Amino acid sequence: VNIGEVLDKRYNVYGYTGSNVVRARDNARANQEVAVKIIRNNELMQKTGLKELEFLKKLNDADPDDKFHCLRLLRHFYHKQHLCLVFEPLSMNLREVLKKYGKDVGLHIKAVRSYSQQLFLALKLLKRCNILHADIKPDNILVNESKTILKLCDFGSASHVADTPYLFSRFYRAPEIIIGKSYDYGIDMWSVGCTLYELYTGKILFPGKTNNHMLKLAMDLKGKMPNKMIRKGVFKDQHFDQNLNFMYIEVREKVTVMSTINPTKDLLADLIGCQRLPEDQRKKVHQLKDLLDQILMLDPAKRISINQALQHAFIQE
Amino acid sequence: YYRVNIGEVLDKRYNVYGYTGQFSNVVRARDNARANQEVAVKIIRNNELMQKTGLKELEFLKKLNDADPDDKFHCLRLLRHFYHKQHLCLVFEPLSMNLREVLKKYGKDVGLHIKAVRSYSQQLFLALKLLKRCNILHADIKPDNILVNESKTILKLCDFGSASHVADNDITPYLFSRFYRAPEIIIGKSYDYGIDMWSVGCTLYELYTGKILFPGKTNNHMLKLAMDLKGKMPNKMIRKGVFKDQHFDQNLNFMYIEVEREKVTVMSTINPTKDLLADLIGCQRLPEDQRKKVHQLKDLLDQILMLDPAKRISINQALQHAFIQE
Amino acid sequence: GYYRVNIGEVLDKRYNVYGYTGQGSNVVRARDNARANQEVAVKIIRNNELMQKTGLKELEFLKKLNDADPDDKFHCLRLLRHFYHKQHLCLVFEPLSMNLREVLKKYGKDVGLHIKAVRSYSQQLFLALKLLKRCNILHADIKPDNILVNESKTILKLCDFGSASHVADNDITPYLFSRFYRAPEIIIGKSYDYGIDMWSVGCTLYELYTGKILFPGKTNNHMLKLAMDLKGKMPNKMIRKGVFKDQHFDQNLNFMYIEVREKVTVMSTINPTKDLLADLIGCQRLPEDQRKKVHQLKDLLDQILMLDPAKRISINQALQHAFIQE
Amino acid sequence: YYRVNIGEVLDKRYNVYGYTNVVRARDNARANQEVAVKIIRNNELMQKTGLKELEFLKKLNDADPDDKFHCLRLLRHFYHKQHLCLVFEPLSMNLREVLKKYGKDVGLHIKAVRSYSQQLFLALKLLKRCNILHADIKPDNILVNESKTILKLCDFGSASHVADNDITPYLFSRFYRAPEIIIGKSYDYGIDMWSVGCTLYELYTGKILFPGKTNNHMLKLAMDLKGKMPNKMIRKGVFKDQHFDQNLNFMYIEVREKVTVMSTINPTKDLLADLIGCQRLPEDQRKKVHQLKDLLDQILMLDPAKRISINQALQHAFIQE
Ligand SMILES: NC(=O)c1cc2c(-c3ccc(C(=O)NCc4cccc(N)c4)s3)cccc2s1
Ligand SMILES: NC(=O)c1cc2c(-c3ccc(C(=O)NCc4cccc(N)c4)s3)cccc2s1
Ligand SMILES: NC(=O)c1cc2c(-c3ccc(C(=O)NCc4cccc(N)c4)s3)cccc2s1
Ligand SMILES: NC(=O)c1cc2c(-c3ccc(C(=O)NCc4cccc(N)c4)s3)cccc2s1
Repeated sequence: VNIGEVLDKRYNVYGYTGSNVVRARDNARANQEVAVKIIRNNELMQKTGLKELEFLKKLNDADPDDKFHCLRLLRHFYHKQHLCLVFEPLSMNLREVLKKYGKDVGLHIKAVRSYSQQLFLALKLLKRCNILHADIKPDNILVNESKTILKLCDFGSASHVADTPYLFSRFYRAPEIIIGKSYDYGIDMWSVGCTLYELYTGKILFPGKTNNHMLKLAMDLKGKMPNKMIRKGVFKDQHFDQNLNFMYIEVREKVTVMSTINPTKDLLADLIGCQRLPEDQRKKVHQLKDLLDQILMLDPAKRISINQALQHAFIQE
Repeated sequence: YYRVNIGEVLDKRYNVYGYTGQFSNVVRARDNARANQEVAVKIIRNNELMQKTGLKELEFLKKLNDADPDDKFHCLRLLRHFYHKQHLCLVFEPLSMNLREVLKKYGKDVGLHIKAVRSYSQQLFLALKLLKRCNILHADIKPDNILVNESKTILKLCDFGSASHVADNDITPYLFSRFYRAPEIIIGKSYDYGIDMWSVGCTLYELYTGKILFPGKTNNHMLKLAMDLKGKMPNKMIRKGVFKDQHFDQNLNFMYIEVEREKVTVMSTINPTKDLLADLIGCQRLPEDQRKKVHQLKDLLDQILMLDPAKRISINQALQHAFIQE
Repeated sequence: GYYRVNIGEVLDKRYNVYGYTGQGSNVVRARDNARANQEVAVKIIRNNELMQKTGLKELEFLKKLNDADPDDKFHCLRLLRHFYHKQHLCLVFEPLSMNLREVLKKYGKDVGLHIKAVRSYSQQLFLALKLLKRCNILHADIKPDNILVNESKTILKLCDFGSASHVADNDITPYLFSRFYRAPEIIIGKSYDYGIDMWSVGCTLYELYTGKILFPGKTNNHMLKLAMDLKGKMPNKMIRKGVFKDQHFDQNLNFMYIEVREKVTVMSTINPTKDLLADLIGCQRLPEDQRKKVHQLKDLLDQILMLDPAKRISINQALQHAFIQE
Repeated sequence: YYRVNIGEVLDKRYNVYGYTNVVRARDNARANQEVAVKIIRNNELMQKTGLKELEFLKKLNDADPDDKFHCLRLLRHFYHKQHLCLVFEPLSMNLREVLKKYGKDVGLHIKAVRSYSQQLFLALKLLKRCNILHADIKPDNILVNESKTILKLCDFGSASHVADNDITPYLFSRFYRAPEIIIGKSYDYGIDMWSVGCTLYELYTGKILFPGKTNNHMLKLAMDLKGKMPNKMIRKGVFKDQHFDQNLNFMYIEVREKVTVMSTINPTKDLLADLIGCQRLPEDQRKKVHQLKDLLDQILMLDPAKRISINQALQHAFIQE
């Protein structure tokens, strides 16, 4: 991976981004900017490249007009036993935007409104194509030079609907994944909810040190997981006893058995954060609170649908 | 299971007005036939196993209740029973909450006053005494199966669904509640009233600290955690267990099994590392009277949590212990 | 078999006996040189068979009441610890050195206390009734002599748990305790409960305000007549439940007033003639605020001194009474 | 009935200090926080009405845990001598009393009516989310807080699941009765929209919109506003023969019954004139009254299917401008 080098007898590499992603000009297209993702030659990462290629192709093929905010794969090739995915050029990820523009205290509610709509449109396309992303978070969301259009990236995470709790990013992990319940598109809707709170506050919604702490924090917001849901979980015994008490595990392990968790998480107070806002922004923050309340239902089946999300006051009013 | 409705009348006299517990459903009712006096009603699940378990509970509560007519030995009072739509219904004295709820509401997840624990320990040892006098093993003593009055001053041992005659010796190592399970049950040794003494030991630590004493993921881990306190189980004890081969090798080394890929570490000894006094005291800076009682709780736990049931403090010795007497 | 106490003598290699308090068992004042010469009271129990058992019961009741109230909010004497000295049980108490009998002398000058002080003492005694009931204990001998006060006389503590029983013991005969404070259900031999302690407190509250015994009956029969001079004839349903009903009432449930050479007057009724208000006020003339409280004391005594225990104000209704609350 | 006395304590915590059978009480177990205790009459019918009220309020309260959709909060319940007692948030008075004391029998400020309208539509949105018909919405069953800024829908003794179809045409309050209930047509959330329509007019004018002496007269008064009920709607009515002939003429029954058979009813009810009244109003408020009238026009369509939706009502110029 060296600057000045040429890939596929056309891509002149002039920059790093941060597997490896480089910025290059296509000599065969009047030196138009591309991004090239070079995937490691090792056994696991190659088969993950094969999958990411197939998922992008299927999502690109299912959105020809590019209205549903997934990363555009231009083409692929091989350079010295290494798979290379050529992509539309893009500035940076929302993790970088939160640093530089958010200054670690989050973005303007207008920006979150716009980002919310685009991410909801991304879920719609993922559902249509029977795809779970499973690793949605600011780091896997790219933006253009002007920072107004986001594309969801990194589908090396991705799976078909029909297909474990340590696989992706703990903070954005849905409770049904943690307890080992059968899961659908709701896990991506959950991860989006976590992301929206983080885009406005700059902070992790559920900063749990373990899957156990994750369930505790989700229940600090919504109270104890419903018995009907706990029971459908293959890993219920790791978190709940035979009486369906929660086992709060602190790490040598100390365990506290709880009959109930009192809801204590004040989502509105954490979103506002003593800002003293004008009336128009205050209303949009209250509407984000309501949207989050509807997204972060512990039972997937009770979560706001993608269409109800796109129609939500926060995005529409 | 029976989904009972507010205002429904049971046995032509019990006006159901509330719910208490969702294993079995306990409802709050008023006795139309007895001045609207508060009762609790346990509706037993209708299957063959659960109704047989219910009739066993009925028998054991009657023996304990008849052996303690003046109600001094802290077992739940069964008033009477009836049948409603093929469900056995146990009518009980009106108790509101269990010590699990007390530990949440008044413990705030970090335990109760050492003096409250002292009084509760005395009350539980009196229940152990009644159980032994009637040749009964409870086999599932834990905060969830201990009820209290509204003031939380008096506790009643409840749920005789897991109970047996001392001689039934039919407790297999996967019955009941792992965290309160005595080492003799886990290795498949012959066992007695000692298993109830062990479970009370585990309960007392939890009442003071708010935390499980032995939070083992498995029976194997439960043995490890007990031996982290007392050192390796005695050879004479291992040899008497029909399940020794699941936990120990032919040399009587312990097999520490970490789980679905098993890792095994074979151990000649377990170094006593578990420090009960440091765990009980915790961060707290206590007045001298409380600090003394904690030290005495620790000595009592040391005498309760002997891995060999034959070496374990008796009920009478427990009641005569400095924690209880002084 | 009393114990010959000596000033300067040392008990349990730590208690410097410096003064006497009461002896009729022996209470002494001492300093604890093992704990900064801090003041304690030591009750030394008579070494005979009756008082040995009585001292052990007292010991058990104090531990239970003390345990049920760890922050000392419900006004019972604090037992610090106990020990044996020449085979005499010794109870070590927080250093109170005055009872309400002495306060009625020194500060009441035999004509009773300020109504505002009675109101405070009433709330404090109702809190002691609450703790006794929560622990299912009957004191059975509540009166000024068995109520201790701190040096400033702001705080009272119920003491002497030697007459005390479990609610179920049903063993209190009609000659056992202090005749003036003895409830009618005890006298007629009816089944009794916490009601008896509520009755004694009512008798005490009157005496705290007037300095005078409410019912100075020479006998159990005189006690019932004086009670009925306030409330009228005991209800029939109550007379019939009395094992000793034939000692006080004829087959027609007329009252037999025994004047003692025994003289007997058979009465179909008793006219309420006791004027509680007039006796509380008692030709005094008080500022308005005090006058209002005395009327409220009167209304509370009316609700406490119901002859049927099942009609008497509860402890919770007493604490919510206008006398306590307003 | 149970004659409850001042100073009495219910469930060993509720000190009854006042009348409103609904009573005012302080909860001795919750720092003397105020509550209202409804003591349900002790017979067969009222016990089941009370139990239905308990059930409908649990569901409604649980569906709206942040209390945004303006139904009465049921805190808990208990039995006192076999009377079901419902413990509610401690609300001041009903809109009937507000119309007397603050309205002076001639209605409320159009600003108040606008606020109240939005609050009632939010109550309709929740009732519909929970598949519940109130079936008795009127000023007497709407409560207000001490400042009269917040209304709550109360009295769910009349209520039913949308599917029940058990509401006969002599149930509930005649003046607020929807035409579909009167002709015995299958009905839905539309009957509560109708009752709100009727309430809004009464809240602004102080007067009953349709003060009909009988069900027949209620239909006549409604058709005085909108003309004869559509033929397709009449035919679907189980009781159509009590009010219309085989020719679908309306039979106007006047009471010694006399009957006038009418081919049509000419719309004569001037809703704008009635709302305006004697008043000369600032352009400010004249516009809000014109918008209320338009809103009332869209609510009071005789055909339930042609009525404004709850979302259309909330997004209506009357509320949003
Ligand atoms: N993952 C993927 O599949 C893809 C990522 C990209 C990108 C990236 C933009 C920012 C990236 C990043 O790692 N920033 C974090 C960061 C952190 C600290 C410093 C700097 N310079 C950057 S990666 C651009 C175009 C196509 C793709 S496909
Ligand atoms: N098992 C038995 O045999 C019996 C239990 C009872 C009880 C109970 C008191 C609290 C209970 C409980 O499940 N609390 C835990 C809990 C957990 C979570 C929520 C809530 N509300 C309560 S069950 C009361 C009266 C008689 C019996 S007999
Ligand atoms: N009864 C008991 O169990 C206890 C009594 C006490 C006391 C007493 C305070 C004054 C007493 C007394 O007899 N005063 C009356 C009196 C009468 C005549 C003269 C003098 N000096 C005093 S006894 C103090 C501390 C602990 C206990 S335990
Ligand atoms: N029905 C129900 O379910 C409920 C009614 C209420 C109320 C009431 C407020 C005023 C009422 C009333 O009858 N007003 C008429 C009026 C007018 C003039 C004088 C007096 N005393 C009364 S009833 C308050 C709190 C909870 C509930 S639940």
